[PDB]
Amino acid sequence: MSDILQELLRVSEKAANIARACRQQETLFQLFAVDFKTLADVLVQEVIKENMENKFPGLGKKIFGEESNELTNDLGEKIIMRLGPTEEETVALLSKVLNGNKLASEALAKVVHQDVFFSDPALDSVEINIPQDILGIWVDPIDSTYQYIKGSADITPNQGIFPSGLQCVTVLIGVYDIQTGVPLMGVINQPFVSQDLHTRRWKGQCYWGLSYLGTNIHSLLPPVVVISTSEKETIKRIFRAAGAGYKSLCVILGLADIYIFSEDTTFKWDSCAAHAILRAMGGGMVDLKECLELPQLVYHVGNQWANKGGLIAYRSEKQLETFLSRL
Ligand SMILES: [Gd]
Ligand SMILES: [Gd]
Repeated sequence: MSDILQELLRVSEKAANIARACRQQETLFQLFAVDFKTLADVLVQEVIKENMENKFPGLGKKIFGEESNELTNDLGEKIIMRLGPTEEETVALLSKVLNGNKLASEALAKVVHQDVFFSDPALDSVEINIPQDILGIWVDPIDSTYQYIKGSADITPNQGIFPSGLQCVTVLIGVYDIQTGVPLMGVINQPFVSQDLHTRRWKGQCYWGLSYLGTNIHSLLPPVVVISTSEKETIKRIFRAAGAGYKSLCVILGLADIYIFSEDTTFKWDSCAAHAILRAMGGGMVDLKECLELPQLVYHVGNQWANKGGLIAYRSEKQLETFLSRL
């Protein structure tokens, strides 16, 4: 699935562009009423969906996610979010959703139909074929939507870990084995990593991993117990950090050793992408409630798509045994 994965990188960056554009364009920034958040989510999910189907006929039906492909507008009209094929079509659709705001509709249409040529050269070497018929996809188009809307660009991290801020927003695309539920491939895109104070432009960062029939490869990691838990976490060196996607990334990058979440309020789309990448490094994700009585989370079967019993995410099974002993 190296060709699929390479394509997943491109679209994730296209999704990062949309996400950045909605906070940077004058018109888009200012946005039972007009619910821009839902719009931005649905649109990004649909961009990923339409692009993949385009490149790999048949995959479109296999792409599942957090959002629906439908929206209710200001008049109570239900709009099926189908973009294209031309940019003109996309403007008509978005102005149905936005009451007739032509400036905001055009601005969004531009970024949506914008060509992206993002390619990791290390992945161009790799040639792995995975049968298309065994793949499912879980998308979280913009994770940590609270942090995305608040838009704090100014936060200092505690020991490399951002407690909140635009850094906590991730685009999450995960690929799993339909028959076995096991995650196979993952892409995480942080659209908001570094901001230049003088130009105000954001640079982002992309992470990938693949774990297929014993072949394990991942993106090059920048260098530089620790436990990250959510803002709302109430279970008895610990850091608060917003974002389900982002806390997972902390474990991937080695900024935290353990990410524990005790509630039932994360879902398959929150964890799939990161679980695949953790798998490719020798880690994974276990059901928290089960350990308190090493069984990995699965992605094919419904309970409905909540990770019931919570989770522990780990990079090292050694660290996991260490932590599970303490507790
Ligand atoms: Gd959402
Ligand atoms: Gd989410």
